[PDB]
Order: sequence, then C-alpha cells, then structure tokens
Amino acid sequence: GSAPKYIEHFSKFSPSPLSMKQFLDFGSSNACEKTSFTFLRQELPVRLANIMKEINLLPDRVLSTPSVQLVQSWYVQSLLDIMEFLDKDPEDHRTLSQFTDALVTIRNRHNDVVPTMAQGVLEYKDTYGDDPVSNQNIQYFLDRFYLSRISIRMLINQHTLIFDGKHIGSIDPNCNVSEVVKDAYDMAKLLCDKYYMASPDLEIQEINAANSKQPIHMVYVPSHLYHMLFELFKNAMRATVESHESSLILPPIKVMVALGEEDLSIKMSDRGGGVPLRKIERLFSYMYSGYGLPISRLYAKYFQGDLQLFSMEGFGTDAVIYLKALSTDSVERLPVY
Amino acid sequence: GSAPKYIEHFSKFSPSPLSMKQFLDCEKTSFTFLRQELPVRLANIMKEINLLPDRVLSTPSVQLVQSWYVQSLLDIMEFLDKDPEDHRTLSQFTDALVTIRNRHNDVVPTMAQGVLEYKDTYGDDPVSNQNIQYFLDRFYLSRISIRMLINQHTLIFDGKHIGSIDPNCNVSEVVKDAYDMAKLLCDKYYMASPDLEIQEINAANSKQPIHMVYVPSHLYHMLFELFKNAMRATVESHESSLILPPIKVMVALGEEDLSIKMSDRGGGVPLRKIERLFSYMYSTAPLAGFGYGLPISRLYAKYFQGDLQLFSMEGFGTDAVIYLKALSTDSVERLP
Ligand SMILES: COC(=O)c1cc2c(nc1C)[nH]c1c(C3CC3)cccc12
Ligand SMILES: COC(=O)c1cc2c(nc1C)[nH]c1c(C3CC3)cccc12
Ligand SMILES: [Cl-]
Repeated sequence: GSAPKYIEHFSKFSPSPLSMKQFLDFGSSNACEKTSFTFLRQELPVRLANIMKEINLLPDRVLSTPSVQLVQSWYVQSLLDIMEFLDKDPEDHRTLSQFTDALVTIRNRHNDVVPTMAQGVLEYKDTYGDDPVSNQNIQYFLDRFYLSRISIRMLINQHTLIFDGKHIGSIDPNCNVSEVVKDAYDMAKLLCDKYYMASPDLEIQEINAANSKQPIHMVYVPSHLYHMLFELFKNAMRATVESHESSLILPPIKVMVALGEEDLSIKMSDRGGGVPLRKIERLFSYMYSGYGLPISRLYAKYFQGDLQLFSMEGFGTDAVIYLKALSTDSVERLPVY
Repeated sequence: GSAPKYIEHFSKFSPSPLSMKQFLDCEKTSFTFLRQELPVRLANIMKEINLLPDRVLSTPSVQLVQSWYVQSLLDIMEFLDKDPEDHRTLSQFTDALVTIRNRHNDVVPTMAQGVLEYKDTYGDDPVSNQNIQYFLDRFYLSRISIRMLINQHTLIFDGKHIGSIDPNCNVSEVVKDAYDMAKLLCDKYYMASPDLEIQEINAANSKQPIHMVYVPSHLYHMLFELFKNAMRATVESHESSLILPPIKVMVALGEEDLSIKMSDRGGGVPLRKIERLFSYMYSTAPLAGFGYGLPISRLYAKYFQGDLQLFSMEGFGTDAVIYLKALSTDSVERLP
C-alpha cells in the first residue's frame, strides 16, 4: 500500500533495452533461472513505474475516467505483486516457481488492455471531440504505452516458456520469414472465404542479395511478425475482393522478401483500388480509426524496425515491414522517459 | 534607409495562397495584385531570415541573399503609386520582374555554399539540422512561389497554353522527356542506360489518356532528378552484371489523387540512410549524386498540395511516388 513512493523511486531508473543475443543467453539453459529472476524483479518495476508515472502525469479529465482508473489499478496490483519477491532468496527454488505464477497472473489481468483503452478513446471523441491536437496527444501516449506494453509482455513470455520444466521461448533463431508469411496468408484466406466468395492468391519472391535463391532466415519473434503480416493481409484481401466484386479476375497479393546487408524488408502489394494520401495518416491514428495497424507498426519499431504504407488511388496499396537483418541491430525500442 | 521599415509593413500581411483555377483566371489586374502580394511574400521570408541565430545570420551567404531580397523588395515599391493604365508603367513592371528573377538565379548554390560553411564551422548537430531543414524548406518554397507569380506574369503579358501551366498536361509525355534527357547523360558517362517502361491506370475513365492541369516545367524537374538517381543505382549495382534492369513507371489517376510510381532495381538502400537523401546538410558535400536535387524536388510536389516519398528494399531496389492533386479545385499554393 505504498505505490506512490514505489512509482517515484523506480521512475528514476531508466528501462534497460536488450538485444536479441542477450535473450538467447538467458534462454540458453534452465540454469539461468536465478539470474533472470534477480534481473526481472528489478527491471519490471522500473518499466512499470516509468509508464505508471507517465500515466499519472496525464490530465485529470483523462486520468479520472473509469477506463483509465481500471488499467492504473491493474498496473499497481502487478507492481505490488512483483515487489513481494524483492526480499526473497533466489537460491530457493520455491521462490523461482512462485515468481513465474505471479508473472502468469500479472498477464491475465492485463489481457483486455487494448480493448479497454479503445473504450476511453471513443469516450473521449464523444465527450471532448476529435480535434487534431487531441489525436497527437492520444497518438503520443498510446504508442509509448503500447510500446511499453509490448516490451513488458516480451520479458514475461520468455521466462514462462523457457523455465517450464530450437525455439528460445518466443524467439526463433532460425525463423523462416516466408513460412510466417504463408501462415499469415492462410489464416486471412480462411476468414476471407467465409466472409466473401473468393480469396486473392499469394505470390512470394525472395531476394537474398548475398546468397541468391538461398532461403531467407533471421532471428526474430515470429508471433510479432505474424501479427503484423496478418493484419496487413486482412486489409489487402478486404480491399482486393470488394474492389473486384463486379470483376471476375482477382489479382494476387504479391509479397517480396528482400534480405540486404542491414534491412530485411517485407513488401505486400494488393490491387484494392488504393487510398488517397489524405487518408493514409488516418489508418495509423488511434482516434480516427481497428488498432491492428498502429500496433503492428509498434511491433516493427519494437526492435528498431518500421512498418510503412504507400498507396496508389485507383490501383492498389503497398505495405513494407522493415526489420533489422542482424540480431546485433535487433534491440528493444522502448519509450524515452 | 527604410528597408527594415518596408519589411515591417508587408510582413504583417499574410500571403494569400492561390488555386490553380485562380492562376488560369489583363496585365492591369496582375499588375495591381502583384505589387501588393510580392512584397508580402518577400517580407515574410526576410523576416524569418533575421530570426536566424547569429551563427547563420552573420554568414556572407545569408547577408548576400538578403541584399538581393532587399534590392528586389525596393524595386517593387516604385510601382505602388504608378498608373496601371500607363503602358510604360506596365512594361517597366514586367521589365522589373525579369531582372529580379535573373538576380536570384544563383541562390540555390549560394545557399548550398552556406550549409557547407556551417558544417565545417560548427559541426553537424541534430538541432541545427532540423532548423536548417525547417528553414530551407520554407525559404526554397517561397522562392518557388515567387517565381511562379513572376513567370505567369511575364509570360502571359508579352504584347491555349497558360504561361507555364498546361491544361492538357499528358503526364506520360513529360516522363518520356525527362527520361530521354537522363538517358543521354547516362549514355555519355556510363556508355549504357536502362530502358523505360510506362503504364497508365485511369480509374474513372479506362483507356482515357491521363491529362491534368499542372506546370510541366516543375514536373520535368522532379522526374528528371528521380531518373538520374535511378539510372546510377541501376548501373552501378549491375556494373559487373550484363543486363541492366529497366526503370518502370506507372501513372494512376484516382478520384482526387494522381500518383506516379517509379521503380528501379539498383540494389536498394538501408532504411537508415533514407533520411540523409532528403537532408540538405547530409546531401551537401565538399547523372546526379544520390540525393542532390531531391530535397528541392519534394518541395515542388508540396507546392500544390502534393508530396514525394521514397521506399527502398535493401538488396533489391527502390520505389518513389509523386502524389499530386488530380483536380485543379484542390490544387492550391502551400505557402509558409
Ligand atoms: C480507406 O481505407 C481503405 O479503404 C483501404 C485500405 C487498405 C487497402 N485498400 C483500401 C481501399 N490496402 C491496404 C494494405 C495492403 C498490404 C498493402 C495494408 C493496410 C491498409 C490497406
Ligand atoms: C546512398 O543512396 C544510394 O546509393 C541509392 C539512392 C537511390 C536509389 N538506389 C541507391 C543505392 N534509387 C533511387 C530513386 C529511384 C526511383 C526509385 C530515386 C532517388 C534516389 C535513389
Ligand atoms: Cl530567391
């Protein structure tokens, strides 16, 4: 019952971004469970307190809403839950087992965060209006808040999956990008054929510059790449099918996977009639949008990547996921506090 | 000795952005309009020049350009009380605009010289980069706005084609002109050049030729710069290879937007270096170089509510899209 002092103390501590290589040494063996416990009990309240302090600095008109009070109550409970293990001994295996259950329960509280935050934005539009300045402030915090949420849940999933009894938790060091593209297409195809009476076909063209025709693989979180590519397929298929409804030919959703010296780019092109440039900004705005696209961009940025969209009204749209090719360059992108 | 006084009066007035329709819409009318509007657009940018820090404002290039803008401002003020109905008054006005245009011809290399002076004198810091980028975007855009007025007046009033504006601007014709020019330059230096492929996508009127109302001279400069960088990257990347992949272009006509995508296969670029292609400072150094006329090219696009964007995939190639307003109703001057 001392959360305000806990937030002030740990807000001074800066978050600690981690590279892809560091995640592997932690998950290299089950013997590293103690080192992960001693690190996570310190780092988790730092990331919580930093965003929690940013949450409290919000204006009271936003902070006083029931949606914001609920999420802040979850962060406080999980913060106080993690701080019970600060005084415990890592050499006791029971202390380690209790921490995992705590982390699994911490996630269960924050499962419905994105739908909850979407309610507060809709409440804001109908109570205070949807003006450009309100969008910039809502975009600024939610990107940082969700980027903090992506970073925090990343740390939890690695410990629960590794320390349970080829894939290092949620990270696949031999991640076949084309297979993840095909999997995201297959899920979108299933939804497309149920909603519509057709589905665009898939085309993939890999471009390995240094090793032409060799399969392109990287070190990444495939669950993140699936989330980004899947949200892109749903948009490409919706526009492609609805644009060619009076037409018989259904163009394919062509994809390209280029492996450069630094970038691993993943372009997805449709022919859904495209979008005017005026409305491209609207697709990434939380208030004006239906958050799979901005959240997908955060997954890209989370490891120094990016996700960009460029369209041609009357023809179609192209979307490129930019990922760091090297695991060295793949480092956590956290909100600057 | 009232140059600061003249700047204060007309700087108070905000510039009036004009539409493409207004440009189509007589020398007395343009004479009376420009003698008010020109000193207003000069005063606003000359105001921001003095807002610069002492590091930049004290440079010889800045003070040199100020001498042209000050001298150009004073040239317009003689005609404030003159007679529009006098043909000698109107002719002197038209003659006065040509010298001001020719006076400011060496502004871009002069301003480019000042950036190099700052890079070597104070270093390449992020804060000065954004300020130089923020300032040069507004200064060069003001230069385009002023030249557009001067060219429209001097060319219309000489004593189907409205000066610099082509109401039936076939976009693919301007693309071929810029390509053929860049190809000859590519052939002269590299003794080789990629081939061009053009496609058109008229959504509202299939198979109708894509025409618009635009300034083809501004459109030629943008496409010319893009080909020069696409040809170099395609050539230099395939110097050991035999086949040069072609430079493909598409022209889409939507309900409101007219887009122009250009695509090469010059091995693409990392995402980190895309910023420096549009930066004045990082493109500035002691066919064309990668990112030379590209900052100013993006300004020509935004001058009528357009934009210019680059998207590259390292190991493959690069895409470049020019977004333009299809309708002259939405084509309006973006003024600082
Ligand atoms: C007004 O938004 C739209 O109607 C709209 C939106 C998208 C679209 N096509 C249309 C007509 N393709 C998209 C894509 C594909 C992979 C390249 C991604 C995200 C949104 C869209
Ligand atoms: C260091 O920048 C470069 O070397 C560089 C620059 C460009 C490029 N390819 C490379 C390797 N294509 C370009 C294009 C074409 C139409 C798509 C336009 C402008 C610059 C580039
Ligand atoms: Cl000038």
